[PDB]
Amino acid sequence: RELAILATAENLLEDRPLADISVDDLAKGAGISRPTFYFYFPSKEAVLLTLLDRVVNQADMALQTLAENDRENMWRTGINVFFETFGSHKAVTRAGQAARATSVEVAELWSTFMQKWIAYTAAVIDAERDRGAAPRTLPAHELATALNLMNERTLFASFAGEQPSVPEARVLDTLVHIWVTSIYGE
Amino acid sequence: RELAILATAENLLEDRPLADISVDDLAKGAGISRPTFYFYFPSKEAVLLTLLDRVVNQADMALQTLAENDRENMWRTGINVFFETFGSHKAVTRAGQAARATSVEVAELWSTFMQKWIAYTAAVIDAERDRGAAPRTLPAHELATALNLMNERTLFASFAGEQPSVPEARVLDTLVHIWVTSIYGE
Ligand SMILES: [N-]=[N+]=Nc1ccc(C(=O)NCCC(F)(F)F)cc1
Ligand SMILES: [N-]=[N+]=Nc1ccc(C(=O)NCCC(F)(F)F)cc1
Repeated sequence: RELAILATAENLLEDRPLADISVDDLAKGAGISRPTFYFYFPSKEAVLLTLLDRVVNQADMALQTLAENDRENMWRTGINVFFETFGSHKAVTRAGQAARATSVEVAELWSTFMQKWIAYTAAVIDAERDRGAAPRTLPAHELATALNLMNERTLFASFAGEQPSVPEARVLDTLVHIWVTSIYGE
Repeated sequence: RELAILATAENLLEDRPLADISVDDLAKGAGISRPTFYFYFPSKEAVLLTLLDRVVNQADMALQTLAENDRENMWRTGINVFFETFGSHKAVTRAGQAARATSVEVAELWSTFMQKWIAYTAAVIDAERDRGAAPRTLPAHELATALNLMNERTLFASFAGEQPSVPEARVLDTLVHIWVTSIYGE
């Protein structure tokens, strides 16, 4: 019944925003009363927080699976965790990013996982540098930061079909070229 | 007295958000009545729209001034229009970007100037390609799109001191390295 509230919320986020979704909306959808809903979640806001948390941890688990196992393809594979994971959860992604402005727990969750993915990118760049494959150019953590923020903005513009945006079928190739040239280039 | 409302709004946006600023707040600040304010602007929302419009057109005019007059330094100079212009107007920038979610005129204004700056970046890349200085890699307009969205996200993260972000004193160098390597690199 927790799963039913979450699934009902993911569905309703595909045809309208959170503001236009009532607790009763979520209650009916999971086939429970308004008050029974409140036993599982304090708000519709915490329902989005739980969805976002699950999408983010799926991405994070998938990037850990890669880390335990050519260079252009290694970066493609890692960028593709975020493309596939968030691209399969477009409504949660769109509503997650919107809720950063108004929910401190959404902003902190997003902030924590971004710190973690930048720290991972920076360790990979330093490892490529230590073994002589990439040149010592920018500080690794500053380059990591900017490449991760590029992906956030560019992936989410594409998913939401913003103008402007890279077409979704061209965004992976676009990002991989920019990562690989800026990491290996002089 | 129009200038006085705008200046009062820019000032009050430095210590709190638009939501926490009343029409009376703006009225008092410009030394006029609430009703006299409404002769100049229909809302506090349209006051932000006019500020944003002026900041954006300053950036756009400054990038036109460059276009009418080494390669790493040409890109630095262009990226520096956005760093300096928006970095001198941090509160307007922060509140402009927030209002994209809730104002269709803010989103359309931002959308139009981004289309225009991407179209400019793409023409410069194609011009560099035609004269043999840059290789034919990604489609120019797709690379332009992603580099412009990188700058939006990275500049605004830095200005607002988000975690994570590039430190403000390192963000220009960071972006120029990523533009130059991805535009000229193989
Ligand atoms: N291998 N390698 N490691 C990688 C590869 C790609 C990313 C990334 O694409 N981050 C973007 C994060 C998000 F904003 F959520 F999209 C991070 C680490
Ligand atoms: N020469 N050259 N041309 C250029 C150079 C830099 C930009 C840019 O930095 N765009 C970012 C636009 C904003 F998001 F507003 F920051 C655009 C065109």
